[PDB]
Amino acid sequence: DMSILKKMKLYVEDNWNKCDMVAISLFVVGLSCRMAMSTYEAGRTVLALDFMVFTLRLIHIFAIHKQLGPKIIIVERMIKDVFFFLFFLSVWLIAYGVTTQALLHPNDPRIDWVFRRALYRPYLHIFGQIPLEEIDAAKMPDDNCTTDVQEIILGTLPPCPNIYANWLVILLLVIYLLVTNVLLLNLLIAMFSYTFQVVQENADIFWKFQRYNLIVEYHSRPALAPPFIIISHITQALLSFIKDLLERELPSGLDQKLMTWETVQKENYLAKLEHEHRESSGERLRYTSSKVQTLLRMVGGFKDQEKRM
Amino acid sequence: VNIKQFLTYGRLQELYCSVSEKNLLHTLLLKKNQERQAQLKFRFTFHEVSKVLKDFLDDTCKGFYQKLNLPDMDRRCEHPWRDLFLWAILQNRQEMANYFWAMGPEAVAAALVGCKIMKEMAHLATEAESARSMKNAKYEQFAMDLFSECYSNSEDRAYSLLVRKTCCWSKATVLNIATLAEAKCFFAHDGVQALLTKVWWGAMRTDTSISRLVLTFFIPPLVWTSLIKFNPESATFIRVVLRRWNRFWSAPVTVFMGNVIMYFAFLILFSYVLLLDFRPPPPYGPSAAEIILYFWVFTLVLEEIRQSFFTDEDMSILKKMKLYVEDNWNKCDMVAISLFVVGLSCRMAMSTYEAGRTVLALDFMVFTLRLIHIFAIHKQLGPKIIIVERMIKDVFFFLFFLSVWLIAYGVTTQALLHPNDPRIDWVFRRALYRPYLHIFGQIPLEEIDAAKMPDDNCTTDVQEIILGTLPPCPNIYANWLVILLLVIYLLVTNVLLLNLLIAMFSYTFQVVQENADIFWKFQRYNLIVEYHSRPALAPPFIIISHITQALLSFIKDLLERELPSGLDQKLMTWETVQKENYLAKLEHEHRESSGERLRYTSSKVQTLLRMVGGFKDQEKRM
Ligand SMILES: C[C@@H]1CC[C@@]2(OC1)O[C@H]1C[C@H]3[C@@H]4CC=C5C[C@@H](OCC[C@H](CO)CO[C@@H]6O[C@H](CO)[C@@H](O[C@H]7O[C@H](CO)[C@@H](O)[C@H](O)[C@H]7O)[C@H](O)[C@H]6O)CC[C@]5(C)[C@H]4CC[C@]3(C)[C@H]1[C@@H]2C
Ligand SMILES: C[C@@H]1CC[C@@]2(OC1)O[C@H]1C[C@H]3[C@@H]4CC=C5C[C@@H](OCC[C@H](CO)CO[C@@H]6O[C@H](CO)[C@@H](O[C@H]7O[C@H](CO)[C@@H](O)[C@H](O)[C@H]7O)[C@H](O)[C@H]6O)CC[C@]5(C)[C@H]4CC[C@]3(C)[C@H]1[C@@H]2C
Ligand SMILES: C[C@@H]1CC[C@@]2(OC1)O[C@H]1C[C@H]3[C@@H]4CC=C5C[C@@H](O)CC[C@]5(C)[C@H]4CC[C@]3(C)[C@H]1[C@@H]2C
Ligand SMILES: C[C@@H]1CC[C@@]2(OC1)O[C@H]1C[C@H]3[C@@H]4CC=C5C[C@@H](O)CC[C@]5(C)[C@H]4CC[C@]3(C)[C@H]1[C@@H]2C
Ligand SMILES: *[C@@H]1O[C@H](CO)[C@@H](O)[C@H](O)[C@H]1NC(C)=O
Ligand SMILES: *[C@@H]1O[C@H](CO)[C@@H](O)[C@H](O)[C@H]1NC(C)=O
Repeated sequence: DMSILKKMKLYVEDNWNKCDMVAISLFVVGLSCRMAMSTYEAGRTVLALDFMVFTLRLIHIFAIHKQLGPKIIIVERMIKDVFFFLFFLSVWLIAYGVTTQALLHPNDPRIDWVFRRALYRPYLHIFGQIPLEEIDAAKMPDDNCTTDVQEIILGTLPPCPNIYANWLVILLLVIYLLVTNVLLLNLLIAMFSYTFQVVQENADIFWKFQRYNLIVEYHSRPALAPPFIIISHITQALLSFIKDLLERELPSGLDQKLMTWETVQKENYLAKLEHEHRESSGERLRYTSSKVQTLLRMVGGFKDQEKRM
Repeated sequence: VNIKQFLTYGRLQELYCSVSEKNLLHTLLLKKNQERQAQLKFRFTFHEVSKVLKDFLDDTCKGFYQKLNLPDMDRRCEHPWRDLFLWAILQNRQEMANYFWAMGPEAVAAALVGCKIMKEMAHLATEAESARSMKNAKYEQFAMDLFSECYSNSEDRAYSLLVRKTCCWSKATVLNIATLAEAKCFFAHDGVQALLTKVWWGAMRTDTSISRLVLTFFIPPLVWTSLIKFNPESATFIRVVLRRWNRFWSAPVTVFMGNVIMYFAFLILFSYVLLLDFRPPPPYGPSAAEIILYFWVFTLVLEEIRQSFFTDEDMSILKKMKLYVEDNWNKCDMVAISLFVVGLSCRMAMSTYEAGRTVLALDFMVFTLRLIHIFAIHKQLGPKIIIVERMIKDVFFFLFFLSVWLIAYGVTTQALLHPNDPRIDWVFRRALYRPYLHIFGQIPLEEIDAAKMPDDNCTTDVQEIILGTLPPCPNIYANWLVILLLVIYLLVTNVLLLNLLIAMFSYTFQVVQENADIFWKFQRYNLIVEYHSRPALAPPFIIISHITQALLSFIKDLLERELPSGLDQKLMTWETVQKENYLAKLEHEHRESSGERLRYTSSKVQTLLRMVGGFKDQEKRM
């Protein structure tokens, strides 16, 4: 008993369910395009992407593992620092790449190659891919290059790089390499270290809380793994047409006994708290001070009476 | 003793003249007195204390004692507790200053003024003990605690208390005094941040999701729907829809995001002009998009100038220029505009066309860097900006170490490998450029290892080497030493220095993050204050708003508001009551402390011992 729309909303709420929906949609689209001949290659591409989606689903499958689940939670938390580093790197990379593309190839109309030399190459500079053959004049090859735009567009010859102020290009490359490959990367390492230290303890508790729900799900899951699971599904459907260790209901006597036992344990726990409060140092100090004040006034009266005699 | 009747102005000046002569206040008063005598009954006149207060605050203590120039010497002070607190504060007497603050009418402003004056005198302090006491004035702590009490009490009168114009401190807003004091911890308080968030979202509700706001921004008509909830409070209907439109588009957050979107449009247009639509000199004419870009930047500079200079009605032009050039990001802005002007000028010519293109290429980088300062206000990004700004120092330390090691290794290898290359450019190349690239996995062994050196056509003659006919042959006399030095350099640089820098960044992050958050909040206050007066139209449109403002000025605030006399007095009495409650709570917590109870018990036990001993002696006598 639950609303169908509410169930759909609850399902689509989870991100891993969104990944599952993406996977099944890609499978359907790829199969449909594969069935045709004019869209065969597109279907193959979509299925290739779907394999990646399923292999990623494998992580959510392993989420219940006792040693791996907290790591999944930790990575899910690290995503935020990843995004911060992405913002910084994106700003710096846009700047450096567009500036170098303007300084080096100011007469290349090809939009694809503009975007290439502006963003793809500076991005690969991070991972040790620094092709100086296109950036340093002393290292630029004596290849057959053209300056004419027409010939450049047709792709007859590669466009010659501009070497007007190449010292500026090399200086900018040096500064970009320093900033990106040192400051940003080591800053991200520090951010991950701090985030790990602050998050791990909460990640363990969250893993336990999620483990409860995963075990609850595994309770009703049929014992047969897919693709066999169809036998169990058919059996369940046939049984439903023809016709739990957790969340059990107990007899009245046992239920009342457990309720009284809970009440007794609660009384014991409250008595222990109160006793520990009475024996606390602060409470003892307060009691001693109050009783000393009372004793002072009373013994002062007694001493006055004694002096009267 | 009735302080109101006790403290006359003559008595106040008598107190000021009777300084200890061994503290900082006496030295400052002597300096002011000598300056006044050079510019030309009582050792010091109210002019000297007024000038000292002018040095310390420069805006608040105006007319405190100059208004009447001296007032009647027998006339009682209008604000006795304020003057007493100020007097006790100028001389580092903190216990007395505290007592006077506990009696003053406006306590938050007084505490902020006190902390400002203390941190101002901390620099001028001669003795180390006095400076240490001044740095621990904890007067900002008093303001934070009292405002926490006030915020817990009402949370609606607290905002009015923050934004009201105080009567004692020359119509100065409490937030204005906190800004003057640079009380960063005060701005970090949850109440001040909540008020700033309320200002940030304008008429909209602060809980509005960012995605809904962006979607409503991109599709304007959805403002009239119920997608975003608003805070409460033919001709009528038009007025209603216009009011809703204005209440949405006047919110500071919408103005900020519009500015960000149009700055992204600027970066896109600048890149397009620089990469695809950069035409020959004006003989063939700059592109129309280039003219649009020039107009764009003109509007941006107009907005910058207006924000920096025309926001303040009364302030020295030279002082405003100094304040503007003080900020580093303003220096970056000046560099950007100067580069734009130089690049445009060189582009207008034909003999300097390429130089102009190069300068504009650099300017694009400068503007894309300006984008970070634009995003500084973001709730999740700003602290990261602060953290990076702090990391710069460790970057410099690593740079020093790397520079020393790199100079050594590079010059040694250049001497060992190419001892007969006269070309200065290639000497500097092989000495510094190549060892620098060794850090990033660029190790060209083809020029360093003889077993890997190519059978290319090389010359040994210097003449031929200089002319560039053939590349100079590398020396292979002792190449085992070159390879050993390369190995040692690779080890040191790529392992020790890099992992040391990683450790330094880790430690710096851990130590800095908490202060960076508070500094972000303190800066966020000023950014929201700036967004208050910023016109709601993002550039290049902003020119319409500028023209409208100029026309309105020729023809003719939620923060820092002034309240009616009755409400002002009510809030002052409420502040006094909250201060009394806070002090009573502190005193009660002090009485119930374990140490105080132990002291009381010990003293009373001693008294009881002696008294009961006397009683026992009396009993034994019977
Ligand atoms: C510790 C810290 C590290 C980072 C840094 O600061 C210090 O290091 C600094 C070092 C510096 C660099 C030091 C040196 C230079 C060189 C200088 O050019 C000199 C001007 C001349 C005039 O155009 C250029 O020369 C000639 O160009 C020609 C290109 O047409 C070459 O023709 C080639 O044609 C064909 C190529 O296919 C082949 O026949 C041959 O290959 C060759 O014949 C010549 O061979 C070559 O002679 C430009 C500046 C630069 C790169 C410095 C930049 C800044 C640094 C990296 C510093 C860092 C901040
Ligand atoms: C764990 C730790 C790591 C770091 C380290 O310590 C341990 O490792 C050690 C290893 C060691 C190195 C071990 C070995 C050597 C070799 C030694 O040369 C032997 C002397 C002879 C005499 O000149 C040189 O040989 C010959 O040179 C000729 C150059 O004219 C080559 O001609 C080439 O000509 C043309 C090239 O275009 C082509 O025809 C062919 O390419 C080739 O014919 C010959 O082929 C080659 O036979 C020099 C020292 C060196 C590099 C050691 C240095 C120190 C280490 C890195 C240690 C670390 C601390
Ligand atoms: C991470 C972002 C995604 C979006 C984007 O920038 C990076 O991707 C880039 C890829 C570019 C493509 C790459 C190749 C070609 C082919 C060429 O004949 C015509 C131009 C066109 C379509 C380009 C148009 C602009 C595009 C989408 C860029 C776009 C801003
Ligand atoms: C980070 C520092 C900046 C300053 C500096 O060292 C690194 O830059 C280096 C670049 C060098 C240039 C590079 C190219 C040439 C061209 C050549 O035909 C004549 C010599 C000259 C001008 C060189 C002179 C010495 C220079 C400025 C070096 C200078 C100490
Ligand atoms: C470049 O193209 C020209 C066309 O005539 C040809 O003569 C020359 O040999 C080519 N050079 C190279 C390096 O391919
Ligand atoms: C080097 O130059 C000489 C000049 O005569 C030439 O004979 C020889 O073939 C050249 N070798 C190479 C590898 O270019």
